[PDB]
Amino acid sequence: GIEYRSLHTSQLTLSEKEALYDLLIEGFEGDFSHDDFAHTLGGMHVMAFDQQKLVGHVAIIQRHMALDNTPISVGYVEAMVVEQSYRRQGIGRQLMLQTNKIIASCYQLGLLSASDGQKLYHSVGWQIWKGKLFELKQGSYIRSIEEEGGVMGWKAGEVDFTASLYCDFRGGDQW
Amino acid sequence: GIEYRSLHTSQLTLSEKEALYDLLIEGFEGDFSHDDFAHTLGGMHVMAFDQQKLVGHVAIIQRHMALDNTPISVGYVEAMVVEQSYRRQGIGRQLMLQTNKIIASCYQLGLLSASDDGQKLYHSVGWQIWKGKLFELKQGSYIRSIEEEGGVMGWKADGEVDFTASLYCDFRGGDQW
Ligand SMILES: CC(C)(COP(=O)(O)OP(=O)(O)OC[C@H]1O[C@@H](n2cnc3c(N)ncnc32)[C@H](O)[C@@H]1OP(=O)(O)O)[C@@H](O)C(=O)NCCC(=O)NCCS
Ligand SMILES: CC(C)(COP(=O)(O)OP(=O)(O)OC[C@H]1O[C@@H](n2cnc3c(N)ncnc32)[C@H](O)[C@@H]1OP(=O)(O)O)[C@@H](O)C(=O)NCCC(=O)NCCS
Ligand SMILES: CCN[C@@H]1C[C@H](N)[C@@H](O[C@H]2OC(CN)=CC[C@H]2NC(C)=O)[C@H](O)[C@H]1O[C@H]1OC[C@](C)(O)[C@@H](NC)[C@H]1O
Ligand SMILES: CCN[C@@H]1C[C@H](N)[C@@H](O[C@H]2OC(CN)=CC[C@H]2NC(C)=O)[C@H](O)[C@H]1O[C@H]1OC[C@](C)(O)[C@@H](NC)[C@H]1O
Repeated sequence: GIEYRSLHTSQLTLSEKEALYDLLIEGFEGDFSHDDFAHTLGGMHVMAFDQQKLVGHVAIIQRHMALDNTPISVGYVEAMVVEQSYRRQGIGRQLMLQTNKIIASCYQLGLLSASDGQKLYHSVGWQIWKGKLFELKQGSYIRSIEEEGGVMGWKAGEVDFTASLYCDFRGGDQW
Repeated sequence: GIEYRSLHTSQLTLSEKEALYDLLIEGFEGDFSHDDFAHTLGGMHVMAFDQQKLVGHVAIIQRHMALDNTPISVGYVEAMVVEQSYRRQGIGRQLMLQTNKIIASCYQLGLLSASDDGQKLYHSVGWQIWKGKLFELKQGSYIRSIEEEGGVMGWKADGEVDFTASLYCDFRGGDQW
C-alpha cells in the first residue's frame, strides 16, 4: 500500500525538503544534526508515501574515495528512516532494493555507516567492510577508528572488502 | 525547437547512455577519454534534443572539496557538448542556465574546467575564473594543480565566496579537474 518515488534533490520543493527534515528529526529521536541533513542533500532520494504522507526515506549521494590507491566512485547511503509506526513492515527493505538499483546503475561501490540497522542491510546483500578506514583531518588522512566495523559495502565488478578506504572531506561525521 | 530534459544517471535509458557517449566522442574531436566519460556518470544530466535526437548535454556531478580549511559541497560541471552543426544557436547557454539552477538548489558552489570555446560562454552566465590556489591528491597527499590554475571557473548563487581562497578537490582517475 506504499508508493515509492525516486527524486533528485534538485527536483524537490522547499516543503518537500522540509518534510524530509521533519521525518528525519522525528525518526532518529535527536540523533540527527544539521550536518547530517547537509549530507542528505545533493543526490538521489528514494521516498515512501502513504497517500500523500512521506513515511520513509533514503538518500544516495556520490562520493569520490580511494580504495587503497585506486580511485573509486561511491554511492554513499544517507538518512535512512521510516516513521516509527510504519516500521517492521518491509518499507526499509523496499527502500534498500531501490537503493541497490541506483548504485548498480551509477557507481562502483555502495557504502554506508550502520547502527540496529545492520541486519536489514545484510538481508539485501550488504557486508561489513573489513579493511581500514581513513578520513581527512586538516588536509591529512587519519584512521577512522570509531567507524571500523560499522561501515558496510555493496557491489553488484568485484571490490576487495579487505582493502583500505579513504573517504572525501565533509563537515560533521565523515562517515 | 529544442527540448531540454534533466535526468539523473540512474534515470537514463540505456539508449540515452550510448547516444551520450557517441555525442561526446564526436563533439570533442578526440580529447575526451574513458576517464572523462566515467567522470560524467553519477550525477544530473541536462540533455537537449531535436525531436528524438540528442544534440546537447552537460552533467553536474557532486564533489566534496575543501575551501581553505572549510568543507564545501560542489556541483562540478562535466562533459559539456553540443553537436557541431547545432552550435552557436544558444543551446550551450540554455544548458548552463539549467546547470546554474541545479547547482543553486543543491550545492554551495559551482566549479568547472573551461577551454577556449567555453570561457566566454560561462562568463556570460555569471561564472568567474578561480583566482586562488588549486590542489589535488597525489599518493594521498595534496599537491598544487598548476596546470589547471586560470582554467577553473566558479559560480555562486548568492555570490559570497572568496574566489582567492584555496580549493582542494576530491580524488578520481584521469584529470582531477
Ligand atoms: C532502520 C529502519 C529504517 C528500518 O525501517 P523498517 O521499515 O522497519 O525496515 P524493514 O521493516 O524492512 O525491516 C525491519 C524489520 O522488520 C522485519 N519485518 C518486515 N516485514 C515484517 C512483517 N510483515 N512481520 C514481521 N516482521 C517484519 C524485517 O525482517 C526486519 O527485521 P530485522 O531488522 O531483524 O531484519 C528503521 O528502524 C528506522 O527508521 N530507524 C531509525 C532511523 C535509523 O536508525 N536510521 C539509520 C539506520 S542505519
Ligand atoms: C562549448 C560548446 C558546448 C558551446 O555550445 P553552443 O551551443 O555553441 O553554446 P552557445 O551557442 O550558447 O554560445 C556559443 C557561441 O555562440 C554565440 N551565440 C549565442 N547565441 C547566438 C546566436 N543566436 N547566433 C549566433 N551566435 C550565437 C555565443 O555568444 C558564443 O559565442 P562565444 O564563443 O563568442 O561565446 C560547443 O562549442 C562544444 O560542444 N564544444 C565541444 C566540446 C567542448 O569543448 N565543450 C566545452 C568544454 S569547456
Ligand atoms: C561517530 C558517529 N559514527 C557514525 C556516523 C554515521 N553518519 C551515522 O549514520 C547514521 O546516523 C545518522 C545520524 N547521526 C546519520 C546517517 C545514518 N546512517 C544511515 C544509513 O542512515 C552512524 O549511526 C554513526 O554510528 C554510531 O551509531 C551506530 C553505533 C553502532 O552505535 C556506533 N558505531 C561505533 C556509533 O558510532
Ligand atoms: C590536463 C587537462 N586539463 C583540463 C582537464 C579538464 N577535465 C578539461 O575539461 C573539459 O574537457 C574534457 C575532455 N578532456 C572534459 C570535460 C570538459 N569540461 C567541461 C565543462 O565540459 C579541460 O579542457 C582541460 O584543459 C585543457 O584545455 C584547456 C586549456 C586552457 O587549453 C589547457 N590549460 C588548462 C588544457 O589543460
